[PDB]
Formats: sequence, C-alpha cells, structure tokens
Amino acid sequence: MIRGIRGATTVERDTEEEILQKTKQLLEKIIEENHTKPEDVVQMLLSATPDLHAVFPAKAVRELSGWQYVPVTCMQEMDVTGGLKKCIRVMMTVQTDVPQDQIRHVYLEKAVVL
Amino acid sequence: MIRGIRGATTVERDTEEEILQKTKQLLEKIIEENHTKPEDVVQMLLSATPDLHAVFPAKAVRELSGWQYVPVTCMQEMDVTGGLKKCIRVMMTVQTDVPQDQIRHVYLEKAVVLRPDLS
Amino acid sequence: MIRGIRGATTVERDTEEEILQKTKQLLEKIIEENHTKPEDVVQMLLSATPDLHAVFPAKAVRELSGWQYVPVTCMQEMDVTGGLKKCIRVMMTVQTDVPQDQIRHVYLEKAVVLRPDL
Ligand SMILES: O=C(O)C(=O)C[C@]1(C(=O)O)C=C[C@@H](O)C=C1
Ligand SMILES: O=C(O)C(=O)C[C@]1(C(=O)O)C=C[C@@H](O)C=C1
Ligand SMILES: O=C(O)C(=O)C[C@]1(C(=O)O)C=C[C@@H](O)C=C1
Repeated sequence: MIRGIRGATTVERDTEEEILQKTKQLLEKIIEENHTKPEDVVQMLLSATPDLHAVFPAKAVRELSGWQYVPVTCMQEMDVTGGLKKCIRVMMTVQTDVPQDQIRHVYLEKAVVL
Repeated sequence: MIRGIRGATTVERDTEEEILQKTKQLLEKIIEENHTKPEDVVQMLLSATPDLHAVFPAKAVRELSGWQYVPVTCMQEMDVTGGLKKCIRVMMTVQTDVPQDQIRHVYLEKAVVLRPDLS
Repeated sequence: MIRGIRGATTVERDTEEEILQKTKQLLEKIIEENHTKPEDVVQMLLSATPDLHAVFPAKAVRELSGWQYVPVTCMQEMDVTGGLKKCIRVMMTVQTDVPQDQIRHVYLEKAVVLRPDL
C-alpha cells in the first residue's frame, strides 16, 4: 500500500525566511513521527493560502538531506470564509504498511486546532 | 495497482449546506460503483473553482462513516474562460485490481457535460 | 513501487493552441524518456500559473492515443511574487520499478531554469 500523510502549519509574516522555516519545521516533524525514508515517497504536494506570496513552500524540501529526488509541486489552497489565514498544508504519499488509522498527521503553529 | 478515480459535481449556490450535501452525494456514488473501502484509499483531493468560499468540500468526508481516517486536502481549480462554474471535482487514489478501462468515474449535476465518454 | 514524475514548460501567450501544443509536447517527452504506457499511470495533475485562462491543459491529454482512461485533473499554481510566468507543470504518478534518482523529470522552454538538476 502507499498512503497519504497530511500536515499543516501557519506562518506569522509572509516572508521567504518565515515560509521556508515553518515549512521545513513541518516536514521534519512528519518525517520524525512516521519514520519516512526519502525513497519511499512517491510524491508530495504542498498548498498555500492565497495571502502567501513571497516563496514557494516546496523550496523547503530541498533543505532536507537526501530529498533531492522526491517529486514535489505546489498548488493553491481554496479561499474559504473563516478559514485559517497564512496556512501551508502538505500531502505526502509514501509506501507503507502502517494502518490508515495509525498514520501520524502533523498539525503545527496555529493549525494545532486540528 | 493503485489507480485514481475521478468525479465531478456542481452546486447552484455557495453555501455550506449545499456544498456538503452535493460533495457527500458524489463520494457515495463513486464508493458504490467502485466498491471502495476507506482503507484502500491512499488519499483524496478535492478542488473547487474560485467562486466557492463557504466551506471546504472536504468536510463532507467525515460524514461518511469509516472515512474519518482518509487523508484529504482541497485546492483551487484554475480559472479558465468558459470552464464549468461552482464545480467541485475529486481525485480519489485507490488500491484496486480493476483495470483502467473499467474504473467507473462519476459525473453528477451540470458536470455530466465534462466527460460524456465516461458515462 | 509507484513513483511521481514532474514536468514543467512555458507558453509565450495565453492561447488554447499554444497551451495544448506545449503541454502535448511535454507529456510526449515524459512518456518517451520514462517509457510510460498509459495503463501504468495511476493519475496525473496539471497546474498552471494564475495568468493562463484559455483552456485547461488536461485537454492536451486527448491527443495522446490510448490515454482516454488516464484520470487527470488540474489545479492552480500558487502565485508567488517573481515566480516563472505562464507555466504549466505536471505531476504524473506511474507504476514503476525505476529508482527514484533515475526517473527522468522533464523541464522544457523557459522552465529549464526551475530545477537545473533533474
Ligand atoms: O520544479 C518546479 O516545478 C519548480 O518550480 C520548483 C518547485 C520546487 O521548489 O521544487 C516550486 C514550485 C512548484 O510548484 C514545484 C516545485
Ligand atoms: O486538515 C486541514 O488542514 C483542514 O483544514 C481540514 C480540511 C477539511 O475540512 O476537511 C480543509 C481544508 C484542507 O484543504 C483539507 C482538509
Ligand atoms: O473531468 C473533468 O472534470 C473536466 O473538467 C475535464 C478535464 C480534462 O480535460 O480532462 C479538464 C479540466 C479539469 O481540471 C479536469 C479534467
């Protein structure tokens, strides 16, 4: 089986440094929790809310050693009324035998409300 | 193999009530037709065209008993001149044996226009 | 394993003709480079930057014979200040035994600047 591992985090300001810092924080955390090896990752999608503009979240993946070849692309999150502003979400697809109800999905910064 | 299943629907009003009703309806036809079990779903993506703002469509997934563990995320459909308006599309990635050409993709409401060759 | 394949290309103008020809040409190259046969494709996602509105790039998949049943959907790339303009990107997910570091990702047109190593 291959399974999806969700993640979410919010930034405080829209800067390159802030967006890449908190996105790398999110991914390190997912990796730790689920013991993900780069070569077991089919691909990753990262979305940002429409208020974030300074840099693509995906550039943070290349800060991780050994993740040079994991295919990643970003998309835009839909603008929802009463949604969490300045949120970065991730969908990581990994090869794994762990049950679905046991995957550790990581919700950080203001996204702890999830 | 793993194979993605596609579905699409539309709503007449941007409101929480209609979006969650129509997305629930769509997911249920796909699960039925494809005999999908929650535990075979790798993940699910939902998109909406940029005219829908009341609720994330994804919130309907939890009303489907046993689906509360399926990974979901929403994204924006691109704004194309003449594309179908207030349309929610789904890409469900599943582990199945059923061959590509027998995967039953589901279009409902005004979305019956989008791919008539899969009907 | 199943692995994702990334591609990217740019159009000169927002036209239905140039979007469909440059998307076709990218997909043809990914297929060529990775030996992709349609029944091995789990699904495919195409994004375009918020400056392309003429047609949905997924319509280009219709000109590849044998690909009628590949599940495709599109999404909007996020709008990053100073990002590469008029860009179409694909994330093709395929059944494959090729190693992750040997998958041929394809970057064409002005998109060649995006990942000079892939
Ligand atoms: O390779 C690309 O398509 C890029 O523009 C780079 C990149 C990345 O940094 O990895 C950033 C944004 C895109 O959505 C996908 C990936
Ligand atoms: O998990 C999150 O990050 C959410 O905000 C929840 C939720 C949902 O309502 O189901 C909404 C938006 C995301 O795109 C995916 C899922
Ligand atoms: O299948 C649909 O929902 C369509 O709208 C058709 C189509 C396509 O050309 O294949 C076009 C745009 C959508 O992003 C997804 C697919």
